Amino acid sequence: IPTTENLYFQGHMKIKIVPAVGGGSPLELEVAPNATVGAVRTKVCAMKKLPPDTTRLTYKGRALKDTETLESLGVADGDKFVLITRTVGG
Amino acid sequence: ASATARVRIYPLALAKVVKHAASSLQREVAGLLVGKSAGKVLEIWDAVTGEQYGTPAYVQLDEMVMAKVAEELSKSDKNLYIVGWYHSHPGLDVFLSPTDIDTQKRYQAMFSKAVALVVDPVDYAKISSLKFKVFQISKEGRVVSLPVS
Ligand SMILES: [Zn+2]
Repeated sequence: IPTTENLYFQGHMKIKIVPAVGGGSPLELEVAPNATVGAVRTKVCAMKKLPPDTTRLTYKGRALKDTETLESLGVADGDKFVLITRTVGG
Repeated sequence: ASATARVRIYPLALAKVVKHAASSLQREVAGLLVGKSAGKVLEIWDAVTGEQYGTPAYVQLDEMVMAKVAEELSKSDKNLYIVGWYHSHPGLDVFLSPTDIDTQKRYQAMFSKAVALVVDPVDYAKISSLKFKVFQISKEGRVVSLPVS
């Protein structure tokens, strides 16, 4: 058993992130309830090759702060989030 | 030059954008473009909107509109998704301001073939047509007006 195999199985909560723009595959991430929304969004941005300062995650009708923990939101295995970006004309 | 070669807009979708813009000459309005790519052709199947705040020079669509729309589209069996945004420039002519370009760069980062439709309801092109363009940021960072049909 590789020492990093343990790290591979940390947690058993899988969540789905839907990018709001485009038809791209949803991401399915294995997380822990102690994970922050920010850690999730960072991972999603890395996978989609986005910069870190342009998006926000939303969950059950609310935009989330990156400092919120998944545990504080009552997130369950299989839950879905949407990754949004701003729509502003100026 | 640019990720999208041309844009095909369903006439009723264009009509909805036009009517929304024409219904608020006193402020910029905004919404979302729904559709899909087919190769390098971007298809705009529909236009939707929701809660927003705007003035003659500015508009922000509530971010929960995009969230709700993407989730509905994602759930449905239809293979359609958000492909862009629209907003109006009443009496200002059709272009992307620095703010618009910033918004559009963020759309394109998420979906390379995304587009920004800008309409000025008080003007008519040239035979007559509505005064709109569909923009994209090119690979070298320039605003380009895409062919539309
Ligand atoms: Zn604008």
